[PDB]
Amino acid sequence: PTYGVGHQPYRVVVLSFELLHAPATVCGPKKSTNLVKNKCVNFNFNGLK
Amino acid sequence: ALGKLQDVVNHNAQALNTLVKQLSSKFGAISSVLNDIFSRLDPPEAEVQ
Amino acid sequence: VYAWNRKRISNCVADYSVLYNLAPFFTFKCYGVSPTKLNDLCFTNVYADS
Repeated sequence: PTYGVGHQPYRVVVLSFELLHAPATVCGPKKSTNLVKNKCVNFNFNGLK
Repeated sequence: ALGKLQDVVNHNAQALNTLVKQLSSKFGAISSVLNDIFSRLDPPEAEVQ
Repeated sequence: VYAWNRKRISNCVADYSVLYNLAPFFTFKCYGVSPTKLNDLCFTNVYADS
């Protein structure tokens, strides 16, 4: 605890994502809605807009 | 016998099959889906991709 | 350094907004999709190292 910030300990945490065509398991806090079939609307299923 | 007529039909079909397949070719971008780029990227950097 | 851990998390809701209100993280360089637009994004398998 004597040097400047060039050599001080840095706790690094790296999050490696995959993002491939597979059943998603880790989504976000976004809520859901009701499914409307017979209508041209904007859909977003597991990120696929 | 009718080979010269099938030539212009197969050429127009092949021209439309190679043009529709070029949409699945990443031209140096992160992916080939426009919605995936627009959603999974910030506006300033998404323009470059 | 040579024994970096790896705790793979799966089947859970990831709210990345919690990391902002923590200690100052002035290294959040998302070499990837997006730093901000990340909550509205489903993932398949996330591997968190340390």
